[PDB]
Amino acid sequence: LENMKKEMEINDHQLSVAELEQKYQTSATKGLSASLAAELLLRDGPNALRPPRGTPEYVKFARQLAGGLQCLMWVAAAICLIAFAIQASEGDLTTDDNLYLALALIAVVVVTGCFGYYQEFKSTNIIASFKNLVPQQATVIRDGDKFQINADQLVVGDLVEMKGGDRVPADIRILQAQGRKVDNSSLTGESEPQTRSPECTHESPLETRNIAFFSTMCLEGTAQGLVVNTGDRTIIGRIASLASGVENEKTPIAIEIEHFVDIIAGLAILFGATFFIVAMCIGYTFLRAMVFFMAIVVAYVPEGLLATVTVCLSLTAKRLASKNCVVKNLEAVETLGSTSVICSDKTGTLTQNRMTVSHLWFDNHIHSADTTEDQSGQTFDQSSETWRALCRVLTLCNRAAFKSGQDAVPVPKRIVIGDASETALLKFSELTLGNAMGYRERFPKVCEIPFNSTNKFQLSIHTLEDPRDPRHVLVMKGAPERVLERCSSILIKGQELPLDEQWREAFQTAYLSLGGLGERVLGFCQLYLSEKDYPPGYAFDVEAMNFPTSGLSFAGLVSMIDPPRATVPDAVLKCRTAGIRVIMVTGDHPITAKAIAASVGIISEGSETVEDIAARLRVPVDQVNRKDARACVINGMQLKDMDPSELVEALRTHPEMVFARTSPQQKLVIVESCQRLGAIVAVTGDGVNDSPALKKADIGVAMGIAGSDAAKNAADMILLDDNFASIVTGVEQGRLIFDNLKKSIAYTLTKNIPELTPYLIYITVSVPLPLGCITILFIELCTDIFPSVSLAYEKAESDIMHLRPRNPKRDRLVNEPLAAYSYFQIGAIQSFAGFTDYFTAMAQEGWFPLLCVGLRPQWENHHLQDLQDSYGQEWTFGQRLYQQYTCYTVFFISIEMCQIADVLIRKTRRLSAFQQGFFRNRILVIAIVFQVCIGCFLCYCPGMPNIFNFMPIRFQWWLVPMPFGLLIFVYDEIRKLGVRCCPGSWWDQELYY
Amino acid sequence: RTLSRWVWISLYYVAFYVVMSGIFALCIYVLMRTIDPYTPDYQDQLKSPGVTLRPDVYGEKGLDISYNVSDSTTWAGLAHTLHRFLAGYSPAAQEGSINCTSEKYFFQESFLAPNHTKFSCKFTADMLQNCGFAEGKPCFIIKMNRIVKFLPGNSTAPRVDCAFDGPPLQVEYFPANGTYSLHYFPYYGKKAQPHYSNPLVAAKLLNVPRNRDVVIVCKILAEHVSFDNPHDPYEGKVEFKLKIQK
Repeated sequence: LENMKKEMEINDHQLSVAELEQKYQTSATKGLSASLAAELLLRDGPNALRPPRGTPEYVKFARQLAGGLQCLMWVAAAICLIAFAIQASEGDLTTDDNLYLALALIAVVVVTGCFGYYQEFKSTNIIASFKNLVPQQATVIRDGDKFQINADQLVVGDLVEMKGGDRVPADIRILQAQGRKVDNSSLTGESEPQTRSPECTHESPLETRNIAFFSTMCLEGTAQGLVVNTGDRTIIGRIASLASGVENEKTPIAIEIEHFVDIIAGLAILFGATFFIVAMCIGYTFLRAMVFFMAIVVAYVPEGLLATVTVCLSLTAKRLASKNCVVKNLEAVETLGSTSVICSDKTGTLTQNRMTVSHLWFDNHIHSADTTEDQSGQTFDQSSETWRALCRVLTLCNRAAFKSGQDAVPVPKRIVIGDASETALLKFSELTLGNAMGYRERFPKVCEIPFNSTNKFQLSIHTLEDPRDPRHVLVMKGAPERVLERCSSILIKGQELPLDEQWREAFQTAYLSLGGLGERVLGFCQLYLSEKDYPPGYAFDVEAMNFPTSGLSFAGLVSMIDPPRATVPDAVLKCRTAGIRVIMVTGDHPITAKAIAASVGIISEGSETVEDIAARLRVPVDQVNRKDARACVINGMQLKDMDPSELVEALRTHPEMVFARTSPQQKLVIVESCQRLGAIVAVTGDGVNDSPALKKADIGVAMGIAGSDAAKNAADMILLDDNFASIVTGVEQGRLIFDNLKKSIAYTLTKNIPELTPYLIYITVSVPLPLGCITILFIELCTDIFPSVSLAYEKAESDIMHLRPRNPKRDRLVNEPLAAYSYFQIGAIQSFAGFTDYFTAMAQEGWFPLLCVGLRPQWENHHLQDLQDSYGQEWTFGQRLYQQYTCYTVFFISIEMCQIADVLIRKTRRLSAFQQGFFRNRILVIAIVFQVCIGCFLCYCPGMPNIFNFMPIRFQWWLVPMPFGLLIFVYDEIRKLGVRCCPGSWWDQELYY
Repeated sequence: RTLSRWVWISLYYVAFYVVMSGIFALCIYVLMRTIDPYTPDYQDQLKSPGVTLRPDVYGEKGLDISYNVSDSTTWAGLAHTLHRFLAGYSPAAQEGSINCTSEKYFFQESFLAPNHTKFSCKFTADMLQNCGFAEGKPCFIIKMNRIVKFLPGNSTAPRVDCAFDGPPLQVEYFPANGTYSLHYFPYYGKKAQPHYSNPLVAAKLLNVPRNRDVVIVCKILAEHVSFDNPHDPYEGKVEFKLKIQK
């Protein structure tokens, strides 16, 4: 089970170097023997990952063929052949109906298979992306000699060496290292380099310095280590298996589809058999009994419906594509519109993932800078002379420079060569001050002391730009405390003054507050060296303190920061209005995580955590009742201790939750916990650390620009633009699709009744068959298709975003209210309209309705050329048939005519056509025109009477169903009027789809 | 599936399907009003008259009557239908109609109720000479489909010639001074003329041959008559395959 993989790992970092060797049977200096390494290779197996097994496409296609409807269609197709077979043997029947109808039905199943197959798509190449990471080989020390070997050859126990630029070949216990830094973004999602040393820093192995992990790479320095784990055994290797291990799952939309299929299938079987027996009692021969059955199957199954759904989904997907939202899986189009909880990564998802300056402390005041990329904020302070002094140090005391050719791009966007801190400062001055280079030009730097590990400060001496006294100015920056020890005076406003305790205290307060913000704080100070003491020639010695470091003047403090994407706060609120719970799950530190949570709106104003209550009350945390706190921030270290039941409690107990410093597996655990509740969950993320969570999520959405390749492979949907707003659109789109799908389904189903009823009457009444099997296919396959699809275009009747997410258990795509309206009410009206035209055609021809009962035996008899009508005229076999076929054609047209009203009514569930406007939908109107055009073409075009048995209809014939079509429009309009008038229940509960 | 609410369902449909049968019937009964109780609104379809025969067709009969002269039981099926039709033209049945001769069309007036039952021409089975019935070499009877206010013909009578070229057979016709006599038309319709009798034309195939299927088609000619057979083989003609397999 994957369950093992869900848990946190255990390691050997605690052991001493020597002890580690004992377990491994290895040598710290010499390394393993060639023989020993080989022996372990056979024992343990290769240092490689082995992907799981998959399925073929052929099987995938065939599986669809067994989609209920397909099953019924199959029985019909075979039953056609069966009747044909009986026929061929017994009496030579020249006809080819059955045989042909059998052919047609089989084709319908196959084509339908393609549609479902298309919908069912799963494009997944997760393992492939991981394979892309793999390097080649690794250097090991064996027999006291270092040599490069195939990485797979690596085994636990050997001595491995890595240097900057190499990927860690396997999990390693660091024995020795020199200036080694590593990028553990694979585990954390954070790219900042982490030092690696032999010393054991922390109890958690994920945190400790002495371990280096596979799937990460060495940024700089060199290190040697002993391999603890290989292949699948590695920490990431397990994550790989887990990601591979987790099932794709089934989309909710898919579940809904199967649900109605069972309903429709059930009714189909019931009526099918129910009438089969009823016929036998009647004395119908098996030869006939089967033919009726085939008709029943065709009438009951909506042949066109599954395809319509696929088309509607595809159309919705196309609109989203225009949005820069690409949908890999057609079903995913809905999912979103069914999400109840969103688990979101912070960095690169919610946030821009771009560092930047925060605020500054000068003139005994805290000022806040504009963090936003577009710089949507306001200015903190231009005027104070103190600012200029601070600005100069930030510019001068800085090594960083912009890459050339950047001029086109905005200042915060451009790439800079230097550390993050210096780049932030550079960008800060360049923005407010103008070109930094100019400042560096005006004040030439004669001498400088670069930031030292020991010194903890950086110092520079420049020639004052002022022509009056182009003398030497000294500037330095470093740890705030250290700079403070160095200063005698403070530049308050323009003038300096002695550093009294009061100002010093203010410094501490400012320093503590900024730090509380989770911001990195730096101190800045300068000193105007005395001119007499330093001549213009005066040489300065960098190595030896040639000039005074103390009694300097403290200018001010500067702190740093990052930010949410512009759309994010709004999007979060919209999700919340929708009733979706938003949870933050991030690798990042808690102070930062909580701050952003407030910024984005994950934590609403006034909501408190247990810790914040304790602070405000100034009472112990133990004393606070946890129930009192709606909001919670949980650190990963704590999470590790907790059982899932405990996790469940946290989820139930808090509305606003932040999971910080989580590992990738813990993200998965959080997702599973939410799902355990029975909630549909969406995950949003950009990093590799998101991969397991993304896979597990009912729907995973990855950021396109920012996103790593792995995250994108893990996800169901990609936001190409990184537009978070798209999530809100996505949720609305799924809901709209469900709402529109219901309309389209009801529309399609309603026509089933007029198809069913003629067959029933045929048996009970013994009248000539009102409508044929072929004719049914003309409706479901031909006429109804465009109109049914057009419903996908419908706009929302109400504020969809306002409502809560659908209860997948309770609210279904097809429910009893839909059947009652489609089958019971409207379809019934359509059936009569069909019959009426049937009676009119026959009566006009000479067969009055009275005469028709019990006529079919004579009517069908091929032998009887002389059937007598009401008039007393005699008709041949073929002649009467023409009339009969004409009846089929008019009945067919009557369905089309009745469908016109149905299309209009299906347009809105609640609202009136007047309100919605039965009009804005261009596609819908096109559907009406094309459907009529097709029907006319089918009746009028020459040759169609041969193949389809459609006959030309008189102008008057078109009119027959008109009164029925109108009644439907009025009836539905009155019904809906009632629903809106009284939200109470009766009409609503029963009929409201 | 509800409870103590089903009464809200049953009662619903009771007077909704009620309302709908009520409307459906509502529209049949209006339609029915606008038709003449003596003549259909459209005659086209029927327009070319069909020709039908007495012998129940096994398949393409009228004489697709394969039987054995040597066997009594073999013919009996065809005889039943034969007797059934002829029984109708009994003299007992005709008392009150009028006697005619072979001649022109007779016009009873318009297709109106103001006159009583339009008097039809009498037809004696006796006119069909020599025709249980033919045990060997059957004597099939032909008939022209009735069509109101239709006058087929020109000259005295509409001919019927049956033909196979085509192996030997001997055609003999028995038709009341002629073929189809014109005095029988036009047909007023069942409402206007109840026990109306249409002219019959007996045909006898004395053919010398035996033991082979002979495709014999009997055709009627007229300006009014047209034929298909690319569809209704009945349209103004017969398709009978006689086989006296003995």
